[PDB]
Amino acid sequence: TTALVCDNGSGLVKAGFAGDDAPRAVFPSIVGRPRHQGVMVGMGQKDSYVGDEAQSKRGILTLKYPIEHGIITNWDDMEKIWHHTFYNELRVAPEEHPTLLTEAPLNPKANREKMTQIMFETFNVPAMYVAIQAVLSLYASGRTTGIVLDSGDGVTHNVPIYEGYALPHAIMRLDLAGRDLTDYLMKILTERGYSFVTTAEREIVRDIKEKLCYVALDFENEMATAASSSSLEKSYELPDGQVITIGNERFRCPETLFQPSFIGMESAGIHETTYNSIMKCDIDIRKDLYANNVMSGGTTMYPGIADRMQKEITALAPSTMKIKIIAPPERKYSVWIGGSILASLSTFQQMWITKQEYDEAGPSIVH
Amino acid sequence: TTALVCDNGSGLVKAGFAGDDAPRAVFPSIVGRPRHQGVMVGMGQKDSYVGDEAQSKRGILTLKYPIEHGIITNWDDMEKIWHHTFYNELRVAPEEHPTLLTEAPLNPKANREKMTQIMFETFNVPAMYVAIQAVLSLYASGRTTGIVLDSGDGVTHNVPIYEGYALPHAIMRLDLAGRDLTDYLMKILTERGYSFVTTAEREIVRDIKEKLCYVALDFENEMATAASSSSLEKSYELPDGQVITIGNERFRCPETLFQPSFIGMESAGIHETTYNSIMKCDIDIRKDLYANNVMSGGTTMYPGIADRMQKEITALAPSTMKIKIIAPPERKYSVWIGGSILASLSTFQQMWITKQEYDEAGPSIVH
Amino acid sequence: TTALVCDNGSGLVKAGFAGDDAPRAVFPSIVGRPRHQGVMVGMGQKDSYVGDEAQSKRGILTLKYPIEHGIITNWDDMEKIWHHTFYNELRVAPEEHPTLLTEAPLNPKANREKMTQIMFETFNVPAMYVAIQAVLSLYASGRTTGIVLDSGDGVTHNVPIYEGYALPHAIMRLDLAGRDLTDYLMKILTERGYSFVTTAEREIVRDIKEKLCYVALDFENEMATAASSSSLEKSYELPDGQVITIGNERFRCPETLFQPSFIGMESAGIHETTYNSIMKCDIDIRKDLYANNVMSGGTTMYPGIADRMQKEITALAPSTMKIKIIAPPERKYSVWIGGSILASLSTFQQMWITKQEYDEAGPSIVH
Ligand SMILES: Nc1ncnc2c1ncn2[C@@H]1O[C@H](COP(=O)(O)OP(=O)(O)O)[C@@H](O)[C@H]1O
Ligand SMILES: Nc1ncnc2c1ncn2[C@@H]1O[C@H](COP(=O)(O)OP(=O)(O)O)[C@@H](O)[C@H]1O
Ligand SMILES: Nc1ncnc2c1ncn2[C@@H]1O[C@H](COP(=O)(O)OP(=O)(O)O)[C@@H](O)[C@H]1O
Ligand SMILES: [Mg+2]
Ligand SMILES: [Mg+2]
Ligand SMILES: [Mg+2]
Repeated sequence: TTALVCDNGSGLVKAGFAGDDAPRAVFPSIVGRPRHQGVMVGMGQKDSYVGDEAQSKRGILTLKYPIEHGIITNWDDMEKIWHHTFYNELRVAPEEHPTLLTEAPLNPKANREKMTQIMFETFNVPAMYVAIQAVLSLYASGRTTGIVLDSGDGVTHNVPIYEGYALPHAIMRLDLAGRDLTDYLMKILTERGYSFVTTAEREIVRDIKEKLCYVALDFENEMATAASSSSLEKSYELPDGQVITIGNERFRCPETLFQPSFIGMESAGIHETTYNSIMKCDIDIRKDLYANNVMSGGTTMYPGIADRMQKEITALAPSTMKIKIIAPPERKYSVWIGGSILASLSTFQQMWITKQEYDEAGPSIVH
Repeated sequence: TTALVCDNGSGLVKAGFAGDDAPRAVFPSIVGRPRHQGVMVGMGQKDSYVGDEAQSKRGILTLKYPIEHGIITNWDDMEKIWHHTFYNELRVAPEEHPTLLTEAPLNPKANREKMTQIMFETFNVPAMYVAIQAVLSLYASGRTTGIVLDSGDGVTHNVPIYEGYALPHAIMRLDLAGRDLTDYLMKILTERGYSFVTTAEREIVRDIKEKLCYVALDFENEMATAASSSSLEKSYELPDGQVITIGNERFRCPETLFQPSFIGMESAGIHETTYNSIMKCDIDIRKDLYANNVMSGGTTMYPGIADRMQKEITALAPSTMKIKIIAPPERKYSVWIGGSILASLSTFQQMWITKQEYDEAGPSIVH
Repeated sequence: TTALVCDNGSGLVKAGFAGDDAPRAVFPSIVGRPRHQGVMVGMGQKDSYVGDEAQSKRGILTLKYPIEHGIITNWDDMEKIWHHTFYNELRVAPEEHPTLLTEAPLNPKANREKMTQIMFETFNVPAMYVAIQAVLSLYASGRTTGIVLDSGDGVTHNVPIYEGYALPHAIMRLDLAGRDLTDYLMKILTERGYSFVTTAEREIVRDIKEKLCYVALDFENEMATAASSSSLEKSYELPDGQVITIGNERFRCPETLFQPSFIGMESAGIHETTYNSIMKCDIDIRKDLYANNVMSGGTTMYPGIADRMQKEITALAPSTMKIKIIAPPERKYSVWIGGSILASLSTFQQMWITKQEYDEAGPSIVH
């Protein structure tokens, strides 16, 4: 038997057996109950559709993401994600695979207890471990030192690791992006008359967030050049047929990551949380936090980064210091490519939670 | 085969086989425990890093000097200093080499016994001799008479030696230099906002004690030119982005050597310990103590000495007596260049402690 | 006419004329600009609200404390604190009152000069003196000898005074508390799902630092009884209606005072800085510093000290030495009750800085 690396995405849950390429299965985590009367009565209709079927039945359901602010909203829907995934996606037996699960560095307890407990008693996995997503993005990177910027929809993190230790008093969590970037994009699409009201229509917003957004090099000059009559304007096509023309707002929405006041978030931007996390680390270690600034996750893949991120950090940081922004190929699968390396090496198999230990100590005192 | 001269520095431990030019190994003596949580778990991280690597891995460790106020603070770290030095620096086996160790003339007994005993019983050397650090600097100096200064971070001593034997009742111990100069520099750089709070950051202070400091010719008039618009400000560069500009305090810290009331030490300065040790020596011998004054150790290498020390001694000394304060080139290796000359010469090699005599007498009668 | 004692709070600026019972005005020192679009247009909204009214107008502003790590961060807002205090609280003319101002024992210069200079040239005070806060707590103490532990949010100090002299070679400053205690409390309330990321709610964290915290007598046994189902849990009420139930973390947070490791600070605890400052003083003068251990400042108000503080000092100190921990009622006003006694005394009113001296000597020779 082989171990299974399953990343508890907040998107965009990722699943695949131990190594070597990229996750076997990726899906948007949606469950949706039917919001219009069934009186056609074929019948044959499912009580709750999961993805991908919840993306081929839009407008007849009400899509509900089961993870909200990085917290499992109800484990009733979450367990159904898991069951659906193991049985009708991956097609593997629970009692036959040691698993690897992920979490967020700054998150409430007993959220990991209740998780660990429900998966051991419901699915009876033969072994389990729960890793923070940032440490796996360090393993994925393959650098041995650096400050990790792990940004997925929608919990970001700033974790500093230096060969091979970490500082407790340094992690910063912003709930800045990205589901709020979806809502903000929906609020500034009203500026060109596009009103997307329903849950289903929110997916269309997400599709323009995927394909057509970019980030500016300099805010003031992109705002200036938007005022020019020259066509920044991009023509999107709608699944119903319609042609949607977006301009200014196309670079405005991601720019929020360099200015949270515009989305109504008081705290300082990714720009400043990077600097302020570096200046919570000791004198010697700062030298190598500069030039081991490592980004990760799907929401760091916008076209205007990393050279925006580069120019902005390089301006605020102390003069004459070597600053390079490490941005891997295919950051969306970074965490998973991390997890594969971890569970395949010796000896951290003997840092896995196992059934004998669970029988003795249950959800209590896991470390 | 060849005998080994290993000088028990208080700094800055010095090691090299017998003959002729300079020590083969010099290192900051630091042992450092791991102070942060080891979340990477690669791992390969050793239980404790010694120097030199504990000076390239600062902030991930907490440096604890193993010799404190001139006494070995714990032999658990000290034995590891020795073992690390013999095996992974010099690259030799102790059963193959007679060793030569150093001590201080005004230190506790039986801490020289316990040293001698632990190295004979732990490392199994075939022969040993223990010299006080001042006497070896006389052989290095090549003089037949004079007062000897071993001044290191943090115990100095002042020993008068005549032709061909020493004067028992004239030895003076000042605890004034040099770790108290390190700590005083760390307290008076805070007055210009350079608040070096942590243990690790204290090493950076020590590095500014090497390069930037100097000594005055007259305190009152150097204090005058600090008040002047003229630059006494020298700008140092740090491993972090930070350019530090110190002025007055740059010459203020070493001046403590001629005024221990600055560091709140009640003892009289180098000025007075020179004079008062000479005026505890006999009238006839004083004639040849003047103009046979030998400085040694790393903390006598500051720029503004020795003609400050000279001018101060010439002011207190009797009228019409010729006084030249002659201190060698390359003082940092002085003690060691002593030890090489001693252990290579006939005949007192056959007055060394040897394995059978150690078996017979143990730590008893080591004087 | 009458002299005015105005204490330059780290919190918590305190003001009242010479004598008797307590300061007449106490306030949290915050300035806050409005972080929202002002499109209601009443109008009448001030450019920035100072305290205390800015603590009844939270959330519609972004509160910024003017003193950060024991230094005044920008003197424009500091000057506005002063201007607001004299004019819109006290209602006294600066040209009519000789004042008394405070500072921290170990702080960079020209921080007291630049302050003194700005207050003389901007507000045109007729006479002034600047006292360090620990010395003023000596008059409040009512003992003429002893070691002063002055801890306010966030500068602690350890000053030894012996009838009626001060030992300069022994003052210890820990930057251990208290804004970092607020921040640590905000970070360990996330463990029970209570997260308070934005500025206004951070005040509420400070309020829970008052009310529900207590110092443990035995850490290991309080952690044990926390593991038990016994009601260590206290129910707080939150301004929007929420009921917050905190347990463990209530006694964990203040315990940081004896374990700097909790906040990740390298430095030694109050436990050890008390002992290590005493063992930097002269032999005959700590036997009278034991039992004249005098606490001060608002961050020593917690229940659970002083008999924790007592047991901890008594455990590290040598046997057969009498120990007593002097902790006044109302330590929050200690500094001020000091200042009142000072400004009433003859003759050292004529050792205050007068305008004639300032006209002649300016910002030089202040100390
Ligand atoms: N090319 C792209 N440009 C911008 N955003 C993208 C792109 N591709 C995916 N995303 C966003 O990234 C999110 C997925 O991030 P992910 O790395 O899965 O986070 P997590 O792993 O925490 O769930 C999606 O919600 C999507 O909105
Ligand atoms: N150029 C320099 N100027 C001033 N001090 C120095 C210089 N070089 C070394 N030192 C000091 O001298 C010390 C080393 O002295 P050393 O002769 O090794 O004493 P010991 O042999 O007793 O250990 C170091 O702690 C360092 O602070
Ligand atoms: N009952 C209490 N328990 C614990 N902490 C308190 C209590 N009352 C006040 N404090 C803390 O003490 C601080 C005020 O201390 P203070 O003596 O004003 O310091 P300073 O005078 O240096 O400003 C506040 O920041 C508050 O957090
Ligand atoms: Mg994530
Ligand atoms: Mg020495
Ligand atoms: Mg204070």
